[PDB]
Amino acid sequence: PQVTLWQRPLVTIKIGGQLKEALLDTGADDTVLEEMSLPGRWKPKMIGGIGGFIKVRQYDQILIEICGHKAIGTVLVGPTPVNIIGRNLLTQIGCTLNF
Amino acid sequence: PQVTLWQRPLVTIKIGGQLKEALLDTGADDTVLEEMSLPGRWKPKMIGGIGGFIKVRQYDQILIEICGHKAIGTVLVGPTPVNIIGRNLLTQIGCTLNF
Ligand SMILES: CC[C@H](C)[C@H](NC(=O)[C@H](C(C)C)[C@@H](O)[C@H](O)[C@H](CC1CCCCC1)NC(=O)[C@H](Cc1c[nH]c[nH+]1)NC(=O)COc1cccc2ccccc12)C(=O)NCc1ccccn1
Repeated sequence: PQVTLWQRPLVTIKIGGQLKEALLDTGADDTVLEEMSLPGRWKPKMIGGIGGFIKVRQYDQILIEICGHKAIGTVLVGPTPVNIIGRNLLTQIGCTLNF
Repeated sequence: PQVTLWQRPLVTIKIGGQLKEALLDTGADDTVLEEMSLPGRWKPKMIGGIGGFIKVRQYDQILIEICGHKAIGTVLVGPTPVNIIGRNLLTQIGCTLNF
């Protein structure tokens, strides 16, 4: 699709068999979702945002469906104000900015 | 232009005949520029994101040019490490996300 920015670019994602809403965020290097139990192994990690550094859990090789397009990659789980799809997954689904 | 997301979407903006680098961010409701001394009265504001909130100064009707495209609007000045172009200015130039 072609998504305009008059509103927040929120889409439906499917992960862990759950539907959630997530923001497409090109200012984000990685994908950060709110607290959820994902299957497998995780490793603690620190990330920064405009407010500072937070701690997250890192899950590798997670399948996520974004607007029905499949992505397999890293997901950080932590205290984010919103579910955000960063560049690691935007590139997998061949998302671009245009003007 | 068609900006890919393999790298951070950094472009050149011009602000009062000053060229600067800015990240094009679809996950940003507002535009945030690095600390700078703009003539004018501002209004204090607090913006949030990963990590919490920071205090910024709000200036209205600032003219910026994103890759030779004029946008005039509300800008927040705070201690960001980078200039961030948000949705408020991204819509004025025709920016869309495509996948
Ligand atoms: C900051 C702009 C804007 C004001 C704000 N938007 C956000 O904070 C977005 C969402 C959390 C909503 C946010 O992801 C945004 O895209 C920011 C932009 C970033 C600010 C730091 C400087 C570089 C650029 N990105 C992020 O916060 C992600 C989080 C992440 C994932 N992996 C690693 N980090 N950061 C990054 O990818 C890269 O970070 C950094 C890179 C280099 C230096 C840094 C120094 C300090 C801190 C961070 C640095 C907003 O709209 N907030 C209102 C709001 C919206 C929805 C919900 C609640 N509140």
